[PDB]
Amino acid sequence: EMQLQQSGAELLRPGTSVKLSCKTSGYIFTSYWIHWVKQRSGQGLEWIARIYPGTGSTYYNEKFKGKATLTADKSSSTAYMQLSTLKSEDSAVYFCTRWGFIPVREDYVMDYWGQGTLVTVSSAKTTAPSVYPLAPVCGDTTGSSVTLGCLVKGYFPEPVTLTWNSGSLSSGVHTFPAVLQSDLYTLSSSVTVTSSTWPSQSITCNVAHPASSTKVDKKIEP
Amino acid sequence: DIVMTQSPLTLSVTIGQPASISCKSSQSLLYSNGKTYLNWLLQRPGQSPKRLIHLVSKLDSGVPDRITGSGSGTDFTLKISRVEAADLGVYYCVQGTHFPYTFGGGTKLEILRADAAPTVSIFPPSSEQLTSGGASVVCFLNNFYPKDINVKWKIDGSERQNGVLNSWTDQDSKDSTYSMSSTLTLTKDEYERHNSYTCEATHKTSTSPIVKSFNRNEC
Ligand SMILES: C[C@@H](NC(=O)CCCP(=O)(O)Oc1ccc([N+](=O)[O-])cc1)C(=O)O
Ligand SMILES: [Zn+2]
Ligand SMILES: [Zn+2]
Ligand SMILES: [Zn+2]
Ligand SMILES: [Zn+2]
Ligand SMILES: [Zn+2]
Ligand SMILES: [Zn+2]
Ligand SMILES: [Zn+2]
Repeated sequence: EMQLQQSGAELLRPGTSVKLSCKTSGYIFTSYWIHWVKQRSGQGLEWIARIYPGTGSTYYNEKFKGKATLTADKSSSTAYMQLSTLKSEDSAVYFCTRWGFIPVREDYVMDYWGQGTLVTVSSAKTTAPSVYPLAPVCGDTTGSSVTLGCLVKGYFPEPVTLTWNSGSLSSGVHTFPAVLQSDLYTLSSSVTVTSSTWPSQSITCNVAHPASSTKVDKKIEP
Repeated sequence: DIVMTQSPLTLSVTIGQPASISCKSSQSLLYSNGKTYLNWLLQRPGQSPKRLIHLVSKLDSGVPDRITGSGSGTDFTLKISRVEAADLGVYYCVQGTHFPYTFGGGTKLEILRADAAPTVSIFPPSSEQLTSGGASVVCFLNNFYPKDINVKWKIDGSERQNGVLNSWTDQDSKDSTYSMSSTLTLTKDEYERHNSYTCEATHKTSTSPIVKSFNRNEC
């Protein structure tokens, strides 16, 4: 089972630099080219560079010479991409991929991709979120089924992890994308259950914000 | 650099119907060895991109043959013979014939399903929040279709445009509907000075606005 694991989200100050990692397993690391791709604001892909770990040979897209530096550690099967002097345009999600094109066969083998690493370039301060339970009053939807909610607001930077009842409750859950306003993000999630389940059995909202080491559980009480 | 143009930007297709996406290049993609390095990738919501086709028409392993690709020179086409729910996502054509490799802008494929009316739930501020001096009124508009919807907040009869924060989910791969959250934030002081809080929506499924509100008082 071929896998590529990338490092977690990064908050970087303008003008500094970061080294992203792409740890692979399940295949002979030295025999395949590893490519790095950039994704800005949803749909908008750009090819950065490629490296053949076996020899250290790299090819760069002109736009990225000086911006990106690719390296590979054969002993740990890890590919690295260092981004230098970060600015506005560098905020994006970066993917590494064992693309699969075999130059000598002029054909391809399956492409495997990492999960992506989000890089946020900002000088705004890290702020822990405030988690608020949303119990119905009019958002009861009458009888039959009732929907509860969880409001996570005033945090920086992304991401935040929100689960219901530690992951047990996954059906009928809607988690909305965070929206930035005044240097802070707001996020919300709704859960619809039947009138019989709640209030009878408890529903709890679990929130985690790694950047600030905040972990909070809020029970939805009537 | 080679400019790759994709059309349409978005396509709405019902399950079981065919779909085709176009990709045009500013240079011929015929490489000097006689091969044409044109690939098609699919990026599903919340997933990394995945290659569906290579060399214009060759399918990658594990890709359903309902997907086919064709074209040559500067014009290429990806066709899906019969659309399934799993086809939801953004399709991209990417060329590797000229350096540097360049991508098309993407085509979003969305599942056209029957009209669905939003289920609306409104929530007053929690005690927790009021204690801190803030007050957010939340309105969830769940499982509707089409995505086109307009929400307005009205406090005691007049529209409130400031302090509103909206967010939409992408299309759900289980029922093909969309969901939206709307949060109105005020100070605790101003919240306790008003009475009626109304979340009002406009949607194709109704000739009159879809309403959800509450009156704050005491007891
Ligand atoms: C002249 C030249 N081109 C080639 O050798 C052919 C490469 C074709 P490939 O599909 O691998 O290009 C891609 C397309 C896309 C991506 N990608 O999206 O990661 C990677 C590679 C060269 O590189 O010297
Ligand atoms: Zn092939
Ligand atoms: Zn060329
Ligand atoms: Zn040439
Ligand atoms: Zn008034
Ligand atoms: Zn008045
Ligand atoms: Zn008023
Ligand atoms: Zn009044």
